[PDB]
Amino acid sequence: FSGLEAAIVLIAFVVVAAVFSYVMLGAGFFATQKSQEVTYSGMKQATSNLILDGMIYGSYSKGGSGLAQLYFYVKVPEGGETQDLKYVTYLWTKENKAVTTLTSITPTNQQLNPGARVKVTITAPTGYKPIAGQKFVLEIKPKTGASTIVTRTLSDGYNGGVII
Amino acid sequence: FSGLEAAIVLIAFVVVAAVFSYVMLGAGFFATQKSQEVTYSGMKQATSNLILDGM
Amino acid sequence: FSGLEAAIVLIAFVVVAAVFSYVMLGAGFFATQKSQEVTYSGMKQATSNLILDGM
Repeated sequence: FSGLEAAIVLIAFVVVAAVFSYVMLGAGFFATQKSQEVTYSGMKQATSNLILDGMIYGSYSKGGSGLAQLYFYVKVPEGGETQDLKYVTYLWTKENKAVTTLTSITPTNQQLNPGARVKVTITAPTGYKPIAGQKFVLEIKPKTGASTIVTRTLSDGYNGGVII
Repeated sequence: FSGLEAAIVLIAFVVVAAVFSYVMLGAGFFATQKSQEVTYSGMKQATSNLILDGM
Repeated sequence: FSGLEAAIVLIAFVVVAAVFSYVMLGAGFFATQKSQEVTYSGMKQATSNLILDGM
């Protein structure tokens, strides 16, 4: 029995080790580099949150169907991540109707640096224009971020203007 | 079976550990340094309030 | 010295690995499935609260 053949095998033990070592490192870096991505996205998930800033105003018409335009400022926290309103979606409801997502918004295509604001203008779709005394909900859904909801009910009253 | 090859692997276990250790720390500092920023901004969000004074 | 015998052992290293692997998974699922139960009970502990209503 000669160690000459033991050498032949010793290569094989070493080689598969190096290959496993090679891949495990590659498997490992990817493990790490993946573990990093979820973390970066993880913080970005929380901090990318967008916010309704201050009162919700609206245009209203007596002879018209009701609340037509709606005005509310939307902002990003000073520590937040920048945003794209093109990808924000505004869900709308008039007095426990079904939902319809909302099409016509003035800032259709603009970005907000964190710690800035914009005047969003919603027009409710043909059937969903709320009238005095009818509550409506507006869910503001920024892409990658906590989604708000702002429910209001027009006082039965309200020829228009600020929604208290 | 020789531990000579076990060494070859032991490197690999250690190295990926050190790299993960390396990045996780970097991932971690950023986690922390991010966690700090939101806090600083968080207090700054509340305390930066401005007020109408008098009539 | 022949790797023929190394094979005989290589089985043994692999087998005890697979058995440990086998059990650790079983140990692990139970670990998880236990970790789930305490959580379910944990929320159920708080939310199962009962209240005196009115006078």
